[PDB]
Amino acid sequence: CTFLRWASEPEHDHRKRMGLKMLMMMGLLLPLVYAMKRHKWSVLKSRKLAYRPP
Amino acid sequence: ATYAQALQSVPETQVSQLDNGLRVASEQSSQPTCTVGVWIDAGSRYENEKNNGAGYFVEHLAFKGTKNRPGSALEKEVESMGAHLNAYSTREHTAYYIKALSKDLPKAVELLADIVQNCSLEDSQIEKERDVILQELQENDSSMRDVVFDYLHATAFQGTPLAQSVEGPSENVRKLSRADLTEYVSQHYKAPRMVLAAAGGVEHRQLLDLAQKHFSSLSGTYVEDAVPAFTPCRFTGSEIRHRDDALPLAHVAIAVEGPGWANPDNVPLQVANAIIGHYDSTYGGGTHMSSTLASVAATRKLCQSFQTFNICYAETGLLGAHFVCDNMSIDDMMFFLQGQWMRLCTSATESEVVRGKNILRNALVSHLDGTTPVCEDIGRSLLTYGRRIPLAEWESRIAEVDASVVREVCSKYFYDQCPAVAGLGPIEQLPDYNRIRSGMFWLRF
Repeated sequence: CTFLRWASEPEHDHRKRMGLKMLMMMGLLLPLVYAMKRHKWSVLKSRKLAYRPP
Repeated sequence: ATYAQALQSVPETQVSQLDNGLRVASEQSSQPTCTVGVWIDAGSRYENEKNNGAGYFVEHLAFKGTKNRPGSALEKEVESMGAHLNAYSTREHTAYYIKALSKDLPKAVELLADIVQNCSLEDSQIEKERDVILQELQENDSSMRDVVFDYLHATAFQGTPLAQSVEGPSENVRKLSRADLTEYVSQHYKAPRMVLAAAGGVEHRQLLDLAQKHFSSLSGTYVEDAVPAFTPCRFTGSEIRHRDDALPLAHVAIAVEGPGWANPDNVPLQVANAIIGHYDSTYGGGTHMSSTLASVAATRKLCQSFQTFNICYAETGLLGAHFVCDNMSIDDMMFFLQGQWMRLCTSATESEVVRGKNILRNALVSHLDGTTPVCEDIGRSLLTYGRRIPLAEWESRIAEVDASVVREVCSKYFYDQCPAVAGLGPIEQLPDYNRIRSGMFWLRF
């Protein structure tokens, strides 16, 4: 059964390896890209308005 | 008689100092007139939020009445000898100067002594003066350049005494009683922080003995212990937009941190500023002015008037530009104006640096023409630098400025520095602060 599984999915080992690298890259990137988004948008998030009609 | 020969022939700025601390400084010449004034170190910087506006009120009430001259009598003495009495109060300095003939020097110094010292501060006149300031506040509200610059100061030095306007919020001026002003006078109008200046047909010995016989009563102490210290002011790069679409024209002022009165980097930066230049719709240079921004604005009829400024305080300044343009030009100048600055931060040719040096020399030598500008220069320099900078020293510092120096100083003050944008009017097209900050750095460099 294990051999037939290899026959159906020869890339199994490399698939899991690339998945590991993918997980680590997203765990490193997604926080950083989110930090960049917060960095750029923080002008608008802290934006304070005021109304001064005559 | 070449330029250099004339520079080392300009009269000196003899400076003295009485025992109390009042620095007397004169500058003799041959003119039959004179300009004598007292430059105090008062201003909106030395004012807490509770009493902001005290300096303006005191300046208003200065010429109204004195203990010796009850009132209009002072105006009568000033007018009888043809003198023009004036006063200007800023965020750092407050000064009174009398423009009078040389023969009327003994009387003019006496008049200035009475104002700065024995000021009446009558409550009835305070109440009368309260409304005038309120009206002047609306007048200044109509002055759109002034409100834009006050927005600049408020949004740049936020949370610091510098953000306070000179006139003060139109709530403090409605509660400033006699008690608040008297503390201002007794706490800021002190002899050590005072410069008695004069220029024209003035004799330094005469000015010294007049000061000795008049201003001797000035005190140098600070009551119980209260010594108003110098509070360093933070510069917080920010933006403020008071969008009022009814206004015909839009005013935008953008400035980064410039140096203080010290830090000779002013001399290069001013040259850099001179390279950017200044334009108005009624110039006549047209699409031929050497300044790239001026030529572009004239060619495309972009703006109505753009002017570069180098407002400078004791420890920090606002160095940048202020332009007045229609609704569909605000972004475009933001592209060009920034695009100009970075050019000086990355590639400043020696030719334009020489041009800026010549423009700066012309500005300095022309601004010191006339007794009143000379007196103002003496009074301001003694408070800012502690000594009047001779024009020869200015020439030397300008000569040492070259292309590399301008590039270095601009990259040190302009490149990748958060600005302090402030906009008023139909400023919808004004780029978002992120866009401006992005424009503050170039991806080629």
